[PDB]
Amino acid sequence: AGDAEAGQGKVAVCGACHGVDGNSPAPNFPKLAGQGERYLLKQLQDIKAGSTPGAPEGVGRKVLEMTGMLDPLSDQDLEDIAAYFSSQKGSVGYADPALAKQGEKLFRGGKLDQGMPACTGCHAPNGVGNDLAGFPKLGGQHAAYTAKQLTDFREGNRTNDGDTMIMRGVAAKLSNKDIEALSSYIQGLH
Ligand code: HEM
Ligand code: HEM
Repeated sequence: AGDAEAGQGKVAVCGACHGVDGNSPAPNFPKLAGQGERYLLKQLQDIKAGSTPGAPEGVGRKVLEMTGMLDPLSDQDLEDIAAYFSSQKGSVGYADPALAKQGEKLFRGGKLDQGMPACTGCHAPNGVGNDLAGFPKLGGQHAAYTAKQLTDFREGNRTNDGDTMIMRGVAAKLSNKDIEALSSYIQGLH
């Protein structure tokens, strides 16, 4: 576990994009407030591993807006940082009724005919995720960010989901409209 108190002093450079409490400004910048600590810590290592200046291809998660930013932080530092954001309360967004209806259907039922499972098993009914298992909280996240992740998983641009490649196999059955409907519904999910 991490020391949130210590962690809040190690986040200066983060605030411009993620906000001081992790409740991001720009839609393309993922909110980190109230996200699970295990998931956060995991993304911090994947990001540090993949976004390091001379990083090898396909290792970790490459985030170019964060190149070499986590390199001087130790793993304990990352723990305090994850404990810091994780303890922040998340803001909720708005789900457009126009899209929410198809998003909810896809979220709760998946696409049985495609053999695509619903999202509720791993991300919980209200999108709060499963911290102990490391399944990310999804509710209230910026739609543009969620849409991008879903697209990335599908195009194989994000690969830090393991050997089971849980999200790449799920996302592979999603259409652009699906993703748009899902990302919008999840943004108002709370
Ligand atoms: C500062 C040291 C810092 C931290 C901490 C941080 C964390 C972080 C995480 C945990 C993610 C993943 C979130 C998730 O998976 O839900 C992530 C992703 C992005 N970040 Fe970040 N981030 C820090 C700093 C910054 C700064 C200063 C910027 C903006 C210039 C930035 C931006 C982004 C972007 C963009 C992503 C998402 C990338 C994508 O998948 O499209 N980060 N951050
Ligand atoms: C259902 C169609 C579905 C959605 C929607 C969904 C989305 C989703 C997103 C957008 C992420 C990234 C979150 C972030 O960057 O903050 C993501 C990541 C993971 N998911 Fe998922 N997910 C859906 C379904 C499922 C199912 C059925 C499972 C469990 C079998 C699951 C699990 C996970 C895991 C694990 C991750 C984390 C990947 C990592 O980098 O560690 N999802 N999901």
